[PDB]
Amino acid sequence: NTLFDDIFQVSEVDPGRYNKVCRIEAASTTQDQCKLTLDINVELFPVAAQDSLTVTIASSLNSWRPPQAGDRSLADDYDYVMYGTAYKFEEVSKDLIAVYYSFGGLLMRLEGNYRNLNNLKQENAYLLIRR
Amino acid sequence: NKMSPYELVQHKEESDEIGGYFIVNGIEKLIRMLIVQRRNHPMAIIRPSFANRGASYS
Amino acid sequence: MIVPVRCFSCGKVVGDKWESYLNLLQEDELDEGTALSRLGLKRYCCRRMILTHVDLIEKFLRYNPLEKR
Amino acid sequence: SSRHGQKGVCSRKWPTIDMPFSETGIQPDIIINPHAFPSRMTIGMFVESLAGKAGALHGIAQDSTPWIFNEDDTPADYFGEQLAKAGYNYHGNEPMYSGATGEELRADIYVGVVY
Amino acid sequence: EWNVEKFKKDFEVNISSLDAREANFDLINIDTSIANAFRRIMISEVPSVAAEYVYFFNNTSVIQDEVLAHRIGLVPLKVDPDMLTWVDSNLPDDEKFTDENTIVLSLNVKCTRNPDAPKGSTDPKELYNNAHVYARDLKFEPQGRQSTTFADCPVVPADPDILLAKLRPGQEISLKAHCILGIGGDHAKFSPVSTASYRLLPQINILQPIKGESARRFQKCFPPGVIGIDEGSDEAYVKDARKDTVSREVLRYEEFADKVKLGRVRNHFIFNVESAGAMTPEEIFFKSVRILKNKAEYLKNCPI
Amino acid sequence: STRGQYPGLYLFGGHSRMLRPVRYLPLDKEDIVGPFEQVYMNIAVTPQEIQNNVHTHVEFTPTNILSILANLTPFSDFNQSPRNMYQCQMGKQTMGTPGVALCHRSDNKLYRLQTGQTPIVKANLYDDYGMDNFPNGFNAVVAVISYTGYDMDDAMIINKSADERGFGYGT
Amino acid sequence: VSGKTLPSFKPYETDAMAGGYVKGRFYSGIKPQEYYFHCMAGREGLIDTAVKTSRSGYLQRCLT
Amino acid sequence: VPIPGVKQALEKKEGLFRKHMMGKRVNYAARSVISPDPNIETNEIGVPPVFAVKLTYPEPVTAYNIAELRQAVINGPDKWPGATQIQNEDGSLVSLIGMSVEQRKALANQLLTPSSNVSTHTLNKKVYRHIKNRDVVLMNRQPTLHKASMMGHKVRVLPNEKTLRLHYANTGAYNADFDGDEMNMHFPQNENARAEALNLANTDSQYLTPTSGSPVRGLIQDHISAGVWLTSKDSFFTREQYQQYIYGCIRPEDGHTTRSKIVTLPPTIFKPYPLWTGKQIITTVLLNVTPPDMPGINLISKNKIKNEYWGKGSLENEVLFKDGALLCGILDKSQYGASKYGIVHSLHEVYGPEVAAKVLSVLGRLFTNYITATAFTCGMDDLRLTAEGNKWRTDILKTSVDTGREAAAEVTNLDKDTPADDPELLKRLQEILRDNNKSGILDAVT
Amino acid sequence: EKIKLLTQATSEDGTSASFQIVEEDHTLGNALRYVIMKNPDVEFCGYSIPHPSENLLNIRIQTYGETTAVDALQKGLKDLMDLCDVVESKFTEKIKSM
RNA sequence: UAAAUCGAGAG
Ligand SMILES: [Zn+2]
Repeated sequence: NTLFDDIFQVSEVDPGRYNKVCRIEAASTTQDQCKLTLDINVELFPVAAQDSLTVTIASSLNSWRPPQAGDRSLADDYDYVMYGTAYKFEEVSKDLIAVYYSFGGLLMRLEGNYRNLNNLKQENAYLLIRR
Repeated sequence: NKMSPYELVQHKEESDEIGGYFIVNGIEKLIRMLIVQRRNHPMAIIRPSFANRGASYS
Repeated sequence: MIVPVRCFSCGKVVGDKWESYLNLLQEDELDEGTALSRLGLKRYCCRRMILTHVDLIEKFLRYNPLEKR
Repeated sequence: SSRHGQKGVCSRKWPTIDMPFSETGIQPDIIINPHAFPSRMTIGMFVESLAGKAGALHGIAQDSTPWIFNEDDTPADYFGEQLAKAGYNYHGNEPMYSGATGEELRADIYVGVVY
Repeated sequence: EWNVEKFKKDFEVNISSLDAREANFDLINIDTSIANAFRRIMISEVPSVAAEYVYFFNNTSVIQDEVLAHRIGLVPLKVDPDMLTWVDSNLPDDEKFTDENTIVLSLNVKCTRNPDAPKGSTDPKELYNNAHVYARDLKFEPQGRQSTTFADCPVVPADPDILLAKLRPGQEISLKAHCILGIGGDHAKFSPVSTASYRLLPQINILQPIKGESARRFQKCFPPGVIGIDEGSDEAYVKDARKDTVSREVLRYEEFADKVKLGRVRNHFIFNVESAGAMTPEEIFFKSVRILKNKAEYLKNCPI
Repeated sequence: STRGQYPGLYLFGGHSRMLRPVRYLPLDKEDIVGPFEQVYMNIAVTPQEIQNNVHTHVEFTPTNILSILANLTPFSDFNQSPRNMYQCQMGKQTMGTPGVALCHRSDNKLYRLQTGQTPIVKANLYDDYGMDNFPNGFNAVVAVISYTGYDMDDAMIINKSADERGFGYGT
Repeated sequence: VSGKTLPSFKPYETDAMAGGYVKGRFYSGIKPQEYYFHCMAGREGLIDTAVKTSRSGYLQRCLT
Repeated sequence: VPIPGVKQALEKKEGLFRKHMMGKRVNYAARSVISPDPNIETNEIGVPPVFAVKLTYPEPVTAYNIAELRQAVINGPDKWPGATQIQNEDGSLVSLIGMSVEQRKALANQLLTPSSNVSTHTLNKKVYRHIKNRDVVLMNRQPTLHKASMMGHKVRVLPNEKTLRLHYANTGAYNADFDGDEMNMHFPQNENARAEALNLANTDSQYLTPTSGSPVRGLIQDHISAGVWLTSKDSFFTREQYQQYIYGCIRPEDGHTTRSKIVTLPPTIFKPYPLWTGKQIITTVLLNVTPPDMPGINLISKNKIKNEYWGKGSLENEVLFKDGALLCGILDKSQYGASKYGIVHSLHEVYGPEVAAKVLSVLGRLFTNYITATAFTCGMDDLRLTAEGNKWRTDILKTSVDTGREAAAEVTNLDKDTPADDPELLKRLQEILRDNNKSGILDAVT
Repeated sequence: EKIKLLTQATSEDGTSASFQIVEEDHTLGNALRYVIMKNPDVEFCGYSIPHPSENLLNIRIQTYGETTAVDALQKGLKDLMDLCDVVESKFTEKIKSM
C-alpha cells in the first residue's frame, strides 16, 4: 500500500561526472516544507529542469521474479520504479523530518513535516515516478 | 690489423670485428681502464689519514 | 635471421613477400609505405613484419665450412 | 623487457581467442598492465608506442634521440597528427573487444608498437 | 517470450563482398555471445592441415633443424581437410600414420656453385644453383590409395613463394614432413583463418543540425564516404556508417563536441574473415557454425 | 679567486687525458676540451641558449654527453632517471645476436635470438654504430590494458599464438 | 670550485634552474641540464637504496 | 693466507655454528621463480608438475588409506598423483623408479599385508606418495625480515609450467613482485609440522601483522581500480550480467557459498527494465559468503576519494554497510587491502579469519572477471592538460624567474631588487659557496 | 564423462544443479548460458571457469520449480542447435544470391 | 664429490 504521495517541481539537474545518473533537486508544490533530492539514472527516465514529477513511496506493489504476461502491480500506473532501503532519520528542526533512502547506492533525501512523513519507517520501500 | 671487412669475413672473423681484447686459453679477456690521479700536477689534499701517519702530523 | 613465414600478431603469411618487397624498393623508386601497401599488407601488425626485417641470414651465409675460399 | 626498464616475467601464454581484439582485427602479442607506469613514470614508453604505431602505419622510421622535441612541439602532438592523417585516433587508443565475453570494452584501449 | 522462430524472423545476413581469400559479410539481430562463439570457433576450432612431424636426413645449411621444421610446419598447405581423417596419439609411431590421415612431403635440395656465373656479379641467382629454397620445392609423395584420390588436386603450398631457407655450395637439405589434421587451439599453424573478427556497426547520431561551413569541417572528421553534405540545403548526414573507424576525431573539437554522439548498433556485426588458402572463408564460416551445432548436439546426447 | 683553487695557467699534452669535442663559438670550429679545462669556461648546451659575452663554446649536440646505451633508449628525456639506468643495465643482458661467425667460435655459453628486428623508433646514432648487424629484440604490438588479471605487479602476458609463430624464440 | 653548477651556467648564477629546479615534466620532456640534475637525484636514490639494506640487518640480528 | 685452525673453523660466519647449526640446508625443499595466479584461493600455492613429481611425503599405510595408496603405487613415480618409494616394516626402501606397471600392481596388492616378523608387528609400511592437493607447504622469500615472510599454503598442483604460482594478496607480506623474484617451498614430512603450518604458520592466521596490528593482506593494483569502477553509481547490470558476475566468483561446489543455492537480490530498478547495481553485486557477494544464522555487517567508514571528485552533493566518500548491504560509498584500497577498519578488516573481526580469507578470494575473482569484460587502460590522453591548464602553468612558472635572485638577496643581506650581477652580491655568493654551513642555508631558503 | 553432475551442488528436489564439462571455454559456455537464460522457467544461470589452464567449465542452473535443471540444459542445447541451424540456413540462402 | 680467491649476475 502507498506510504507517501506528492508532486514535485524539479529545479536543477546536475550530472556530476556521471554519464547515466543525475541528482535531482525538487520542491513540492503543495507543501512548502517538502523537498527532495534523488539520484536517478537519466539514461532510462530522462528529466529536465522545470519538470513536474509525481512521486510515490509505497510498501509493496499490489521474492522477486521477472514479470510474466498478465502480471498485476502498482508499477503499471508509474513510469520509473526503484526499490530501496531507508537507513537514516533526522530532525531538521521541530516539525521537520528528513528520511534517507538508498536504492542500490542511489541516494534520496526527503525532507518534510513529520505528520506528512509519519507513514515512513526504516524498511524496504518502492519509489515510483510518473511524468 | 688493416684487413678490410671483406678480408675479415674471408678469415672467419666478422664483418666489423673490433679488437681491444686478448685471447687466453680460448677465453677472451680485456684489461679494464682505471681512473687514477692526473699526472704531473700537484693538487692540494686535506686528508685526515695524514694525521694518522704519526704524531705532529697535519 | 630469415624472414618469418607468418605475421606473429594475426598469422597472415608474409614469408612470400620479402624478395618482392626488396624488388619493389629496388627497381621501382618507391617508399616503404607504398611498397607495403602494394604487397597487400594493410594492418600495421603485418606491415612491421617486412618493414623492420633485417635479413641477417646473408651475413651468416658467407661463413661456409663446406666450401673452400 | 622494453627499452624503458619495464622488465617482467611472462605469466600465461594467453590463447589468441581469449585476447582482446581491435576494430582492425589484430590482437596484441604483449599485455602490460597500466598500473606499471604511474609509479615508474615511463612516459617514454607511451610516446614510443605512439611513434611505433605511426611509423608502422606510414611505413617510416621516427628518430627518438632526446631533446629533439620542445615544450612547444610535444611529441604527442606530432605522432598524434601522424596517426590522424592515417585514420587512427590522435591519442593512440583503439576500440577493442573482450575475447571472452565478446562485447566491446568500456573505453578505447591504448595499443601501439614498441621494441 | 524469446523463441527460435522470433530470432529466425529477425536474423538477417547482409553479404558485402565474397572472394577466394576474404569474405566481408554482416550478421544482424544476433547476440554477441553467438557471434563471439562463431569468431572463436573460426580462429581456434575448425581443422586444417599442416606439417606436424619432420624427419631430417641432412641439414648442412646455416639454419638449425628445429627452426627449419618450425617453418615447414608454418607454411599453409592447399589440401581440403575433409580428404583425411584424424590420427591417434595412443597408436604407436609405426602404424599411427596411414594413407588416409597423413600427407607426406619431401624436400631434397643440394646447392652447388654455378661455374658460368657472369664476371663481377653479386646476385645470388647468377652465382649459385638452388641458392634459395622455397615452399614450392616441397614435393608431394602420394603413398597408397592417396595416389588416386589426390590425383585431381595434388598437395601444394598455398603460398609457393615462401622462402624456407637459403643455401650455399656444398650445403644441402634433405627431409620429409608428415602433415596431419589439427586445430588452431592446439597450435597456431593449424588455424585456417588468416584473421577472423567482427566489429560493431558505428552509429553517428547528429544531435543538432550542423548546417553550413561547419558541415565541411564535420565531413572532414570522418573517412570520406561517411558524412555527406545534403544536396538541397547545406547540411550534413550519415551517408554510410560502415566506412568510418571509431576514431572520435570529431570529439577533439569543441565546435562539434556537443552536436554529435558516437555509439554502436550492438546487435549488428560486420564479420571480416581472411583465409590462409586451404579453404574459402564461406566454407570456414559454414564449418564454424556446423562445429557449434555439433558441439551442442554431442553435449546433448551424452548421459549426465 | 677568494680562497678557491690555486690560480695559474697549466698546459697539458700528455697521454691518457680525457678529451671531448666542443664547438668553439668564435671561428665556429671544433675544439677539444678536458675535465680540468672545462670547469672554468661556459659551454652552451644548444645555440639557442647562447648569451652574449658569457659563452665561448657550444656543444655539437647534447646527446654526446651520454654513452652508447644511454643514447640508444628512445625518448630518454621523458622517463624517470632510475628507469634509464635500469635500461642501460638490461640492454647488456638481452638474448640478442652476439655475432654471425658463431660457427667458428668455441665459446662456453652463447645466447642467440633467432629473428631480431630493427626498431621503428630509434635514435640517429643507432645506424652509426651498425646495430642493425646485431639485432637485439622485436617490434611488438603492445596493448597497455588491465584485462587479464595475470599481470599486475610487474608481470606481462604474451600471446600464445604469437609465441607459436616464433615471437621471441631463442637458442 | 669555479662556482658553476654546470658548464652551461655562468658562475654564481642566481637561477632556480641553475640550482636544480626542473620546470619540465615527463609528459613534455626535460632539458639537458634538468636531465643531468634528475640523473644526479636518481643515482643518489639508488645509492641510498643499496646502502639502506646493508645498514639494518645487524640491528635485527643483535635484537633476535 | 695460512691454513685455518680448529678455531678458524668455528669462529665467524662461514664457520660451524652460524653455517651448519643455526642455518642448515634441507631436504624436500624446492626453489623457483614465482608468477601471479588468480583463481587460487589466497591460501594456496600453485605448484608445477615437476615439483609434484619430485617432492614426496611418507604416508604410513592404514585401513582407511589403502584406497589411495594402492593407486599411488600403481601410478608410479612419473604420473601425479603417484608413489616413488615403499618403506617396509624392517626399513627396506623399495624404489618404484625402475619398475614396470605389472610389478607395481604386485607391490600395491601387498601394501596392507600383515607383517610376518614379531619385532615389527606394531609397524606398517609407508608409501612415499607425491605431493597432493591436501598437503601443506612452507613458503619463504629472502630476506625474512618478519615472520609473515614465511607462511604456510595449501598445495594446489597445476598442469603447465615450472613456476610457483601465488595469489596477489600474499605479495604484501612477502614484499614480492613478479620481476623474476624467486622463493622457497618446504615440505614438512610429519603430521606435527603439518598441523603447525595448517594452524600456526597458516596464511589465514597472518591477516594482521604483529608489529602494530595493521593488516598486511588485500588486493593490490587492478582490483582496486576495478572496484572503484564497479561500485560507482554508473554501474548498472542487467539480470544476465548480474547473475554471471555473481556465479563467476561464488561457485557453490567448491564450498564458496553457504546456502547451497546462490541467493540473489531484487533489482534496484524495476521499470522500464530490471537493472541491478555494482553495490548490489558487492552486497550479494557478502550475503553468499557470510554464514547464515548470523546478522549482516554494519560499518561506517571512509575511502580515499573526496566527494568533490564525484560532483556536487555526492556522498560517495563515506562507505556504509548496513545489515550486510552496501548502501553508499566506493570500495577502495582503504576498504579491501592492507588497511585498518575497512570492510575486510571488519569481516575478519566479526566472522573470523577464514571468512575474511574467503571474502578476499571471492573479491579477487569478482574483480578479475569484471576487468576481463570491462577493461582498464591508461594512455597519453590521461597525461594532458587543457589549454587553460597549460596557460595557468606557464603563467605561474613565469613568476619563478626571480625566485633564485630574491632568495640569494635574502641570504646575502642585500636589500632587494639587486641585479644578479651586482659585484657585492657576487662576492658574498662566492663567500657563501666556500662555506658548507652558509651554503647549507642558501640551499634551504631557495 | 564429457559432462558430469556435481553432487555437492545438486538439490534433492532437482531444481538446482551444477554441471562440469570437459574441454570447454567461453565459447560453448557463453552461448549456452544466454540461450538457457532465454528460458522463462530458469531463475539463475551462470558459467564459470575454475582455472584457465584446465579445460573445465561449470554451468549453474536453478529453476523456479516445475522443471529440473537437466531439462533446462536440454532445452538450452536444443535452442542453441536451432539457432546455429537458422544462421546456417540464412548464410546458405544468401550465398546463392551473391 | 671437495676448498678458497677473483670475476659476472638475480631478487
Ligand atoms: Zn599481421
